[PDB]
Amino acid sequence: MNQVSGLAGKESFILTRIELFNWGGFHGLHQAAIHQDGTAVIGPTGSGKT
Amino acid sequence: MNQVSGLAGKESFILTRIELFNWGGFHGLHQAAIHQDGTAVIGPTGSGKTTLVDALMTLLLANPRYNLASTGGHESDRDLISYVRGVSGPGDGGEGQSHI
Amino acid sequence: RKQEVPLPAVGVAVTGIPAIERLRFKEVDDEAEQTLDLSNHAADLTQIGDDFWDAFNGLDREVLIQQTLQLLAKENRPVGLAELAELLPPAHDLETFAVWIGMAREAGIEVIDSQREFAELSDGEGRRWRFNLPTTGLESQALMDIDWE
Amino acid sequence: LGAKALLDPRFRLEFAVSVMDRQSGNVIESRTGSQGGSGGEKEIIASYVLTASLSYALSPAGSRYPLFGTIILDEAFSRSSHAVAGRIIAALREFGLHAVFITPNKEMRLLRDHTRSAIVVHRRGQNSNMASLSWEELERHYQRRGNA
Amino acid sequence: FITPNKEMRLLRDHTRSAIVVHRRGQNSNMASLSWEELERHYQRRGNA
Repeated sequence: MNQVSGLAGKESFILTRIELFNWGGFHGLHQAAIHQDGTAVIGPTGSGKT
Repeated sequence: MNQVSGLAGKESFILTRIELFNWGGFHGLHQAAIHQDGTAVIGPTGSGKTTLVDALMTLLLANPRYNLASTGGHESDRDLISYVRGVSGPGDGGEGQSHI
Repeated sequence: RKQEVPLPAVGVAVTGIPAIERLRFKEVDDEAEQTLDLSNHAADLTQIGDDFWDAFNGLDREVLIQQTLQLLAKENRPVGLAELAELLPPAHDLETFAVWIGMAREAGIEVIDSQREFAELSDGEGRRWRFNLPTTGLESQALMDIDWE
Repeated sequence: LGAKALLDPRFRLEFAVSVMDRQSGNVIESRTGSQGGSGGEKEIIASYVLTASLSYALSPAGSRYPLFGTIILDEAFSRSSHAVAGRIIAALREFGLHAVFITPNKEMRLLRDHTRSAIVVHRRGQNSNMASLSWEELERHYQRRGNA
Repeated sequence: FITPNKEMRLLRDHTRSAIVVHRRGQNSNMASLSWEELERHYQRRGNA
């Protein structure tokens, strides 16, 4: 399933990481570990996902 | 959660039944009953649910804002004529897009 | 009012010329008897797709709260996420994990995500797995104080 | 729609889709079959159409890959079937687009199956806050000689 | 009550009973159910 994401990067600019600092409600520094094999972002109504 | 049954049944009339035939997205004779103490209706998105809600409202106004459950609060793609004839033009999409 | 008046006849259309050819007739000779139908149209009740039934089995966060609060009262100490994983290996696995993180963020006791701790967990049909988690302080008083509407 | 046709170049010409057989060029599908109610079936074809849009738009001329690799989806699959979303991800595999997905604390088993990490977010009042998580399949064994 | 596919869980948790409607071709059929009858039908689906 996830293989062509591992191949990706070597093929194209794929994304695995994110940081914030006082963006929206994200006070202080917050970070996100996106995986080289796809990732999810899960949160309830009005959590800061959007 | 479910146990506020007290006031119901006595003062007011309470909807527990439906009788149907050749209506809307349904076909042939159908029947059902609501639970006198609370009920829900479930099914796939696009499981004739909106049309079954219409089936009630048609008896309870001059003119309903048709198809309102699937079409929020405005004029809709479906009306009495379509439901009566069973028309489902926009739905099938690739069979005959009228499918009467 | 019904009295006639002397006015000219203009646009005087003749009409209805009584020609016998104009006669056609009822032809019930087409003696059809259309469909009577009253059958009770019940049918298979289960066919509907899978994700519907997945929602039919969706996790309940309140019972999860019961379990986790009992676990943290028993532990009577801060509990990291992997520790929770082995303490009560969930079947709705990353569901309980996301909810646990939401709890820790809702609960106030320190929450950290700068390290990788792991736990192996089996799903509803036993099929086993591994996970990668941060550490955080889950504790009885914290979650108990907070409500879980 | 008349004004849209006259002014809008896009409206000047309708757009269609068809499923071909690679081996002969034969046609198998040319139109939708479920398009009403609140459901949907088109999503498998439309997934590959959207992948075409993004892969081509991100790819240099004639490049097998889109040079930009990542795609995002807010609310991802909170409205799509499990199989439909899996096919979406697979279509993104066809061009290798590193896919990112969002959901309002839903779409559980699907995201487990097709991705390998998530970033959990929660809001305590005015403050939102993140965490990073992942799930790794057992190299030892899912469960020896059992269902996997 | 009416509901999309999701969030039925609370209805189970907070209602006496349920009717269900089918989609089957351009044809739909209904069923009057109790919650545990629905669970048993789902169990029958899982077993068969």
